[PDB]
Amino acid sequence: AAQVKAMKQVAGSLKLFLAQYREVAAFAQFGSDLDASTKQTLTRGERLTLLLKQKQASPMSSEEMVPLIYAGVNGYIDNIPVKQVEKFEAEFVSYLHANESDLLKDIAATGELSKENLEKLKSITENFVGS
Amino acid sequence: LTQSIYNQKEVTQVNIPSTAGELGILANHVPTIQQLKPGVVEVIETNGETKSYFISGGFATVQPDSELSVNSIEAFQAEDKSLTAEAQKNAQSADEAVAAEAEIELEVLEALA
Amino acid sequence: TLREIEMRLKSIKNIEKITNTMKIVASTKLGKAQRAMATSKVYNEASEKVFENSETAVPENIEKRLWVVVSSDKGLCGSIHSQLARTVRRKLLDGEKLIDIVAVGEKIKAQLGRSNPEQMRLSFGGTGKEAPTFEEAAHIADEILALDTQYDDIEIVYNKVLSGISFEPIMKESYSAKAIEDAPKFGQYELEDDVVKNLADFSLANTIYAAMAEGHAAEISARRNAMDNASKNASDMINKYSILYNRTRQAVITNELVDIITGASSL
Amino acid sequence: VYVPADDLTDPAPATTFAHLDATTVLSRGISELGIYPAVDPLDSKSRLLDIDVVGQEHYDVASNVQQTLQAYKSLQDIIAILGMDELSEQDKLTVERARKIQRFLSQPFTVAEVFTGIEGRLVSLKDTVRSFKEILDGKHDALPEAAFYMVGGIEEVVAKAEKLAA
Amino acid sequence: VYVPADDLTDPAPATTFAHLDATTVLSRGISELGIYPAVDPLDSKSRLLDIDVVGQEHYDVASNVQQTLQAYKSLQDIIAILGMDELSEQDKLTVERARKIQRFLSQPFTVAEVFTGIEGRLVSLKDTVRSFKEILDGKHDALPEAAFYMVGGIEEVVAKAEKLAA
Repeated sequence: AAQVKAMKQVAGSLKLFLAQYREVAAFAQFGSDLDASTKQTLTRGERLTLLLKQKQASPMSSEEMVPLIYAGVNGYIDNIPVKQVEKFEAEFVSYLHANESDLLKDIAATGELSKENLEKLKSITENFVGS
Repeated sequence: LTQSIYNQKEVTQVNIPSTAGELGILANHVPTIQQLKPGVVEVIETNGETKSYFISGGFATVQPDSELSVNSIEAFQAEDKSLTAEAQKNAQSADEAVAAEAEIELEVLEALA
Repeated sequence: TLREIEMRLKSIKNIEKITNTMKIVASTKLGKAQRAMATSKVYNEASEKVFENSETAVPENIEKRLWVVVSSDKGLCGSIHSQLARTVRRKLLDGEKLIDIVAVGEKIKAQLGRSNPEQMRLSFGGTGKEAPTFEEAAHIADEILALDTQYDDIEIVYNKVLSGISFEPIMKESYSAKAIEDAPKFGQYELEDDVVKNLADFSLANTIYAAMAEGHAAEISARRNAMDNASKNASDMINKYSILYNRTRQAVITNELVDIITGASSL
Repeated sequence: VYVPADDLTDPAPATTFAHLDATTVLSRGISELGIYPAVDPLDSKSRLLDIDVVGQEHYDVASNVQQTLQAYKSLQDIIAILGMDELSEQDKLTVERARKIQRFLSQPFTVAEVFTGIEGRLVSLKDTVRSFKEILDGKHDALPEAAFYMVGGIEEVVAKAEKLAA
Repeated sequence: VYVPADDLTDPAPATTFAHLDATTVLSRGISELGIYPAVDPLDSKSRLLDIDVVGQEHYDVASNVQQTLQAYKSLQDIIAILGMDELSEQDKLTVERARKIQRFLSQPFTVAEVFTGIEGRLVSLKDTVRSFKEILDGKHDALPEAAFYMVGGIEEVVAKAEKLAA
């Protein structure tokens, strides 16, 4: 009950998506005899743990993190390789601040996400696919 | 074969493109066996249901059991070519190194359907 | 010692990570092996199972025999290449002395080349890196016909598999052109006086493909028995090396505190 | 010399080895396998294992037996995990000989008639030496490991193999 | 009871276990199976599980539940992978009864009327033993796992099945 309300629904699945992932990410490398149902958890987890990278002395606020983690649960970054995903994060948080600075303002003031603000991120997912 | 399509349950109507000419095996046919040539293969179920396959070689063993056996390398539907046009020209032009590889790869494209 | 216990633990505890993640991986291969075994068991028998009804086997004359062993070069698959060496040898002394062998794989060239080096001159390695295909069968079957004609009694040695419990040492036979033609009940066939020589080479190159599929399943279905026991024998080694680590830590805390108590209460 | 808690690094036995001309280390793990006496062949040493004392004939066998028994217990990890079938063609034959030697080393003592029932056995020095040459070589390599258990020389091995052959 | 460095030979737990008569183990993996409370049924043991204390009636049924949960745990290797069709019909029933015997372990607490809202249910001892035999002995094993999930007694299970049907 100490976690932000805008973080229990985007990271509540992230906590248990890395639970059945520690053992499937270590043995998936030696052979390509994996199933599409077992290797898919690695295709998303290899970016989620890569998303959790953070530069030194670079604290990101709460209003800039909720967008990213919501896309990781839905798996909208599985296509981008493990090389540009860190750059994907670099120019995705800068675009939404120039596109929807109002959404970044409400979450930083309310911290509450209804059913209307969740559909707002859907339109933000359709613009970086061509970049 | 690389794929497995037909069981040996019921007698059906099938044609074969043999090296002794395209033939036809129906019911209690004589155990007549000789190699087949790359060509079209027509297979039809009862009441005249139209199907088709392809063959790139193999025999067609027959035994007095009223059931035909066919083995090949390719076995797909007919529904399943600029590179082949060059591979056809590259086959026509071959040097002193054994040409045999060139002629054979065109006899499988004689069907072209 | 103490320094190497935790070092030896991390090795054995992460060996458990490998063997336990090779018991289910092989279970996926079995589904791919049977579909690659039905690739050759309902395809080749049509030119053999019904062809063995003519029964052109055992030519009465005595000539040079031929035994082609089928195996893959990948190890950690139980005792496939161990009982196969005996299977060829048990019928050798009691075949007699005349025999020739065509070894298939890297693991088999040292299994018989160290025992019978004169019984072979051609043998290629690099067979079992993945599921074998048909193109590699013609790259070895034609080479049997490239050396010399010789034998009319070619017999293939492979491993039968049933329920994946264990392997099976047998000796299958592949009829030859002279034997194929000399059949007591062959007149039922009516080949139009064409080539009867290609009938043997088509069946021989398809016995190998039928032997490199059922012996490729006895490898997977016995690899697990060498990777399942490698997990219950590693866990029986972790426990004995987890209790020992607790004993050594319990000995470090005392034998160091006693060394302090002695020095402190010396005054 | 008693050893506290199987600890040879204990200060009590460690200062005793220097005063001894020949040591005969007994092991607990060997006694759990049923090998009596539990004389560890890789820790029992002597000052009379030189060519100036017994010659080259005895020294060659003793140096060849210790090398075979070392090659088996150095690959004990692979045997206990991957199994005996995951070895080379020669390192599987050495294991076969070592298991025979390790049990042929066992010997029924004269006082061991109350714990085993087998009669007491006394084997000569030169009778023991040649018995290992007929085990290291291609001789008697068809006999199992149970033919060397509680035996005094090969002359009693074949006596058991005579019962085994029938 | 806490265990330092997961060492059961440590002087702190070992001296504590000598006075204990029973242990109740709570596993987090059992809570992931929807089992509340998350009492691990195979690791929790007791000294009063003997026929000289509870009798033959209580001992046989309690020794038959954990062996099926041990069978399910041993067959858990093929259920989560190969499925439930590669089993013997009695082994299909064993895993089935295990699903029935693992859901019936769940029980609603009386103090959870504020946090869960589900009406509490307190079950006696003799009615619990009799209930298990009516679940193990092939009786009403066609109903789904929802008729055993978080239930009390056996006269309430069948009463709940009359509400789950329609």
